[PDB]
Parts: sequence; C-alpha cells; structure tokens
Amino acid sequence: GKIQDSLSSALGKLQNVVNQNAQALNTLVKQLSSNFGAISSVLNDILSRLDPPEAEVQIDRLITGRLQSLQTYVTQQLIRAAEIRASANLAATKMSECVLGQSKRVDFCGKGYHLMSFPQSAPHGVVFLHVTYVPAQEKNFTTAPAICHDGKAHFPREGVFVSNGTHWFVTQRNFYEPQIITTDNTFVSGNCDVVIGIVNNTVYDPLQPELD
Amino acid sequence: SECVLGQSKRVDFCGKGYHLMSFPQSAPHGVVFLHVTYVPAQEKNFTTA
Amino acid sequence: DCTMYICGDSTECSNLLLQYGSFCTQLNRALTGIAVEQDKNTQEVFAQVKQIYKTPPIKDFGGFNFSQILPDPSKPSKRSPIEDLLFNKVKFNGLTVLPPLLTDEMIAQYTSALLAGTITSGWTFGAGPALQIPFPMQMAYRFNGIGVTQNVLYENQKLIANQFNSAI
Amino acid sequence: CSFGGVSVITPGTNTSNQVAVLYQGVNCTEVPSNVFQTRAGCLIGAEHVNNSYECDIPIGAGICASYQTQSIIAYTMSLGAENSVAYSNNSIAIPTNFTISVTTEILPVSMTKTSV
Ligand SMILES: *[C@@H]1O[C@H](CO)[C@@H](O[C@@H]2O[C@H](CO)[C@@H](O)[C@H](O)[C@H]2NC(C)=O)[C@H](O)[C@H]1NC(C)=O
Ligand SMILES: *[C@@H]1O[C@H](CO)[C@@H](O[C@@H]2O[C@H](CO)[C@@H](O)[C@H](O)[C@H]2NC(C)=O)[C@H](O)[C@H]1NC(C)=O
Ligand SMILES: *[C@@H]1O[C@H](CO)[C@@H](O[C@@H]2O[C@H](CO)[C@@H](O)[C@H](O)[C@H]2NC(C)=O)[C@H](O)[C@H]1NC(C)=O
Ligand SMILES: *[C@@H]1O[C@H](CO)[C@@H](O[C@@H]2O[C@H](CO)[C@@H](O)[C@H](O)[C@H]2NC(C)=O)[C@H](O)[C@H]1NC(C)=O
Ligand SMILES: *[C@@H]1O[C@H](CO)[C@@H](O[C@@H]2O[C@H](CO)[C@@H](O)[C@H](O)[C@H]2NC(C)=O)[C@H](O)[C@H]1NC(C)=O
Ligand SMILES: *[C@@H]1O[C@H](CO)[C@@H](O[C@@H]2O[C@H](CO)[C@@H](O)[C@H](O)[C@H]2NC(C)=O)[C@H](O)[C@H]1NC(C)=O
Ligand SMILES: *[C@@H]1O[C@H](CO)[C@@H](O)[C@H](O)[C@H]1NC(C)=O
Ligand SMILES: *[C@@H]1O[C@H](CO)[C@@H](O)[C@H](O)[C@H]1NC(C)=O
Ligand SMILES: *[C@@H]1O[C@H](CO)[C@@H](O)[C@H](O)[C@H]1NC(C)=O
Ligand SMILES: *[C@@H]1O[C@H](CO)[C@@H](O)[C@H](O)[C@H]1NC(C)=O
Repeated sequence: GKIQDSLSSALGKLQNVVNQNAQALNTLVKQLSSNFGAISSVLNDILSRLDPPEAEVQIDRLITGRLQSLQTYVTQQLIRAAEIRASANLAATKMSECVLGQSKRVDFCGKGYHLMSFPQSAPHGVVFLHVTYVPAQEKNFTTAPAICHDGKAHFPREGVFVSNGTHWFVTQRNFYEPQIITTDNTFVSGNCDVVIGIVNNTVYDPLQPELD
Repeated sequence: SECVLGQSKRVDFCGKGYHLMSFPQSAPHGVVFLHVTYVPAQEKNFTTA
Repeated sequence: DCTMYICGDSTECSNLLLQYGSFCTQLNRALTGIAVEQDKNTQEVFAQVKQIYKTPPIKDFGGFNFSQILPDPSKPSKRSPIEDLLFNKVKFNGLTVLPPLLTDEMIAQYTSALLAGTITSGWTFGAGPALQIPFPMQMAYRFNGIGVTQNVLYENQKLIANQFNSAI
Repeated sequence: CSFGGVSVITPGTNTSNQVAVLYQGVNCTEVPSNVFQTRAGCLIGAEHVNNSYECDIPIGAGICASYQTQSIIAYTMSLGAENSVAYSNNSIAIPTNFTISVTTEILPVSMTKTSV
C-alpha cells in the first residue's frame, strides 16, 4: 500500500533516456539553418542568386557541414545504444534470478534477505518490486563455542548456544527461539581441553529418563 | 556487495579456492580487494563405495 | 572550452566559428556528462554503508591480527599500512581539471567503516542492523558455508590464525 | 591569466530567488558579504557553517551547499550516522522480530527507433 502512495504522489532514469533522445533529435534539425560559411542556409537562395559555376562552391560548403552533423548524430546514438543494451541485459538477468527464483547474492534483489520479486511494465523499461525479510528488535546474550559434558565437547547442529544470564539454550541464528540442549540438537567431537571458550553445562539425554 | 558484505558461492568471483571473506582497501582512482580463501592440501587416496 | 581552444583570444575567429551552429554546445554537454558519471561511480562503489562503524579499543579477535589494514591514528589522512603503500606506487588553452566530490580522506573513512562492520558483525550489517558476534564464531559460521564442519575450525584455531597472519 | 567556469547554485525558483556563485579554481581575490575559498574555487553568496549535514547540492572536494529553512550555505558533507557495535569476546545479538519490506527498482530496456 505504500508503493502506491509514494508513486501516486521517481522515474528519473526512464525520463532521462527520453530527454536525451529528444535533445539530440532537436539539435539535428536546428543544424539545417546554419551557413557553415556560405551566403545562406537555403538551396533555393543559392540557386537563385548565383550561376551554376558559383553555386557549386556554395553548395559544397553546406553539404560538408550537414554530413558532419548527421554523422555526429549517428556516432552518439551508437554510444547511447551500447549503454541501453547493458541495462536491458541486467534487467533480463534480474527477471531470471529474482522473479523466477530466490537469489542468495547479497543486494542483487533488494536490501535484506530476498524472499520474492514481482515485475511491472513501464514506458520503456521495467520496475521490479522486491520483497525481502529484515530482522528487527535484537537482544544481547552471552555465547560459547561448545559445551563440555562428561569430558566431551558438544557443538550445535544448526544453531548457537546462548545464555539468558543463568541458563543455556540453543537458538537458530536469525530468530530467537530457545531450546533445551539435548543430544538431538548437538554433536560430539573430542575432549573439552582444546577448544578455547568451552563452558560447563549439562547435555540432556532423552532416552535415559524416559526408558527408566 | 557480494564478497565483502557476504559470502559467495560463485566460483572464482572472489579469488581461487572456497571464498571465506574479503577486505577492501582504497587505491588512487580504484579499489583493492584482499580475498581470503580456503585451499585443500595433502590428500590421500582411499577405496570407496 | 571549445571556443577558447579553437579561436583563442582572437575576435576574427569567434564570428567565423559562430557560423557552425551548436557544435561546441554538444561537446561541452558530452564532457560534462562524463564528469558527472565519475562521481556516481565512486558513490556506488564506496558509499555502501549506513553508519560509520568503529572497531573497539581492544583487539581480541581470536588470535587474528588486522593491524596492517586498520586505519593508522598517527596520520592526517588516517590511512592504513596497505593503503599508504598503494598511494606511493601510482593551466592551458581552455583545459581544466575539476576535483572529485569526495576527498580520498572520505574514501578511506568509508573503507575503514566497511572493515569494522565485517570484523565485528560478519554479514549482518549488510542486510539490516549490525549484530555483534565473536570473530572465532563468525569464522566457524563461514567454515560451514564452504562445507567444512565447524569443529575443524575450533580445534585448529591457532594454526588457522597463524596462516592468515603470514599470508597478510 | 586566470580563467574558469562560472556556476550558479539555486535552491529552485519555487523556493526562493536567491543565488550563490562559484568561480571555478579561481583565487577568490581576483574575482571582480560572504566570500569563501574552496578547493573547488571561490564561492560568493553562501555562508560557511561548522555543522555537517547530508549532502544536498554538491560543490566539490567534500563541500556541499543547502538552503535550510534562511540563506544558502557551505560545509563538508556527511558520510553518515555513527553506529557503535558493542563487540566483545563472548557477546552476541539475536533478533526477536522481523519486518517485511518491499522496494522498487527501475530499469530502461529500450529507446526509440529512428530512421533518417
Ligand atoms: C548490548 O550490550 C551493550 C553493552 O552495554 C549495549 O551497548 C552499550 O549501550 C549503552 C546504552 O545504550 C551505551 O552507553 C554504551 O556505549 C554501549 N556500549 C558499550 C557499553 O560498550 C547495547 O545497548 C546492548 N544491545 C542491546 C540490543 O540491548
Ligand atoms: C532464564 O530462563 C529461564 C527459563 O527456563 C528462567 O528460569 C525459569 O523461570 C520461570 C519464571 O521465572 C520459573 O517458573 C522457573 O522455575 C525457572 N526455572 C526453570 C528451570 O524453568 C530464568 O529465570 C531466566 N533467567 C533470567 C535472568 O531471565
Ligand atoms: C568444568 O568441569 C570440570 C570437571 O567437572 C572442572 O575440572 C575440575 O576443576 C577443578 C578446579 O580447577 C579441579 O580441582 C579438578 O581436578 C578438575 N577436574 C577435572 C576432571 O579436570 C573444570 O574446572 C570446570 N571448569 C570451570 C571453569 O569451572
Ligand atoms: C594415489 O594413487 C595413485 C595411483 O593409483 C597415484 O598416482 C601414481 O602416482 C605416481 C607418483 O606420482 C605415478 O608415478 C604413477 O604413474 C601414478 N599411477 C598411475 C596409474 O598413473 C597418486 O599419486 C596417489 N595419490 C596420493 C595422494 O596418494
Ligand atoms: C600484528 O602484526 C604486526 C606485524 O605486521 C605486529 O607488529 C610487529 O611486531 C613485531 C614483533 O611481534 C615487531 O618486531 C615489529 O616492529 C612490529 N611492527 C610494527 C609495530 O609496525 C603486531 O604486534 C601484531 N599485533 C599483535 C597484537 O600482536
Ligand atoms: C513484532 O512486531 C510487530 C510490529 O511489526 C508487533 O505487532 C504490533 O504490535 C503493536 C502493539 O501490540 C500493535 O499496535 C501493532 O498493530 C502490531 N503490528 C501489526 C502489523 O500487527 C509484534 O507485537 C511484535 N512481536 C513481538 C514478540 O515483539
Ligand atoms: C576473553 O577475554 C577475557 C578478558 O576480559 C579473558 O579473561 C578470557 O580468557 C577471554 N576468553 C576467550 C574465550 O577469549
Ligand atoms: C512547487 O510549487 C507548488 C505550488 O506553488 C508547491 O505545491 C510545491 O511544494 C513546490 N515545490 C517545492 C519543492 O517547493
Ligand atoms: C590567493 O592569493 C593570495 C595572495 O598571494 C594567497 O595568500 C592565497 O593563498 C591564494 N589562494 C590560495 C587558495 O592559495
Ligand atoms: C568553527 O570551529 C573552529 C574550531 O577550530 C573555529 O575556529 C571557527 O571559528 C568556527 N567557525 C564558526 C563560523 O564559528
């Protein structure tokens, strides 16, 4: 609902390519009224006040100037089209990678974590609406890399060990959701004297009580 | 964006090896990227199935 | 300045050149567009950060040593050990050179903030609000991203930090 | 002998009709109130303040201008806020909520086909 307000109330990149092309086409026509060193700018005025041997010299001065101006127009259009081409090549890649997929590239389909994208057509281009996830409202906790228990070192399978001040849990790294540390969400490797930062805490076995 | 503000899985976009992280430095009219990568070493052969 | 390069002072030249139309207005527009694009190039590469982040006064980074690439407080430019090495290795007839909008003090200040964001928050400052994490734990997250199990980092921390330091 | 472009800085005629003038890379003692010397030339008609804001109208070499509220001014642009991460060897921050955000991106694909 806010995209609609912010637009209804920004398309400068599309306006600039229209303006540049019109400014060049006008400069092309406004050159049809320069002498380039001749008696006038009209061929019906050199063909009316000069005999054919003298009007050749004056017509050539116009021909040279007008050819120069047309060829300048055609060079600058090649250079402007090579730039529009790269923009369209980027738009074609964003349509593939943000609209028909989910991208992992950072800051390619918005700012945040890309969820999805929607295309909309514009006069000579395309608008992408990028939907991203942004995390909010953070707290600090204290962490450890591993937990020592029974002389073994335990590491989280897919999370982080955190402490609310007195107790130790596992969360997932992007959203706070604490769990009891068990042998189902941790794994073991080694003894607890080579890691630096290990803390002492109990790792709960689910079978051990339940069975008994 | 992709080598300094994140970790890349694109092959050879941030150096040779498995991209760990990258650091930027400013140069005159340019930029220098120091790419830190992980390179495996000292392999042994085994039988497999 | 098209007129001052061509004619140049003389006045018999200016009235004759006035006969060519807008050839000189086009050239000045072309050169001005180029000069405006050079500042946008630099804004797009370097001003990729919301805040100007600072490193804490300690340097307890798990045995990793970033001193050759952090800024040097004893300098007017505040560049770092590797940025000082890089900067020591690289009026007329209407011609003029404009200065860039950003000083390179400003550019060095953008780069040091990008560096302190990475060393202190990993990749969280690039997609929301920076969230601190200990370096040795961020390095272990990154070992997971290349498919190595994360005790391989914690059991080899000193060796890995020495190899980083020698490569730097 | 000195020579250089002249630029006019305006807040827009829909805001005011005051104006400031930049004489590009000219020493400000040979121009012909507020005369202010810049690495980019001599600026006339804007006052130099000591604050630092986000850049509005770019002058150059780190200097921008703006018509706050009530006259043009000069200064050094602002890179951005200042965030201080409370980094420690055993502290972590974890988010408890999220926002869904949606932004736009505009791209040109074509231009007009002309023939002569
Ligand atoms: C995380 O804890 C740190 C440590 O206190 C907090 O950072 C300090 O916050 C106070 C008040 O905002 C400032 O005066 C200090 O300068 C901060 N830094 C220190 C003490 O190094 C921070 O606010 C906490 N973060 C959250 C999300 O609660
Ligand atoms: C850390 O979280 C634990 C939750 O497991 C808190 O301990 C429990 O708190 C509730 C309500 O205060 C009590 O009913 C329980 O008896 C407590 N113990 C257990 C094992 O559940 C603990 O207070 C929290 N600590 C801090 C500093 O917030
Ligand atoms: C974590 O637990 C282990 C084992 O319970 C502790 O190791 C004991 O530490 C005491 C005090 O230093 C010694 O007297 C014992 O000989 C140790 N026993 C063993 C088997 O090592 C260890 O100190 C605890 N860590 C902390 C920080 O309290
Ligand atoms: C793994 O075994 C293979 C052989 O099966 C080794 O390749 C042999 O390597 C030696 C020494 O370089 C060569 O002289 C032989 O010609 C190779 N064998 C063949 C069939 O070409 C390989 O080097 C071994 N790698 C490791 C790590 O042990
Ligand atoms: C980070 O590395 C630098 C080396 O680039 C260390 O600085 C050098 O330390 C050695 C002895 O360890 C001295 O002989 C050199 O004179 C130092 N060079 C300087 C100060 O420019 C630096 O000590 C390391 N950081 C830490 C915390 O150990
Ligand atoms: C997470 O954030 C949302 C806001 O984005 C919170 O929901 C808002 O709650 C306030 C107060 O209850 C209401 O006035 C708003 O109407 C709610 N927003 C929406 C969009 O419904 C939500 O409570 C937060 N959750 C937690 C656990 O803090
Ligand atoms: C963290 O630093 C403190 C100093 O305040 C030190 O006592 C402790 O041993 C360090 N722990 C780790 C895991 O680096
Ligand atoms: C331009 O003028 C209109 C009406 O005079 C006004 O609504 C609008 O706010 C003005 N724009 C600016 C940027 O002041
Ligand atoms: C302008 O000339 C004066 C007089 O020599 C000099 O003091 C001043 O430094 C000059 N301007 C600049 C920017 O150097
Ligand atoms: C700006 O601050 C400096 C501090 O060195 C001071 O000397 C100067 O007078 C200040 N400028 C104004 C306009 O107050």
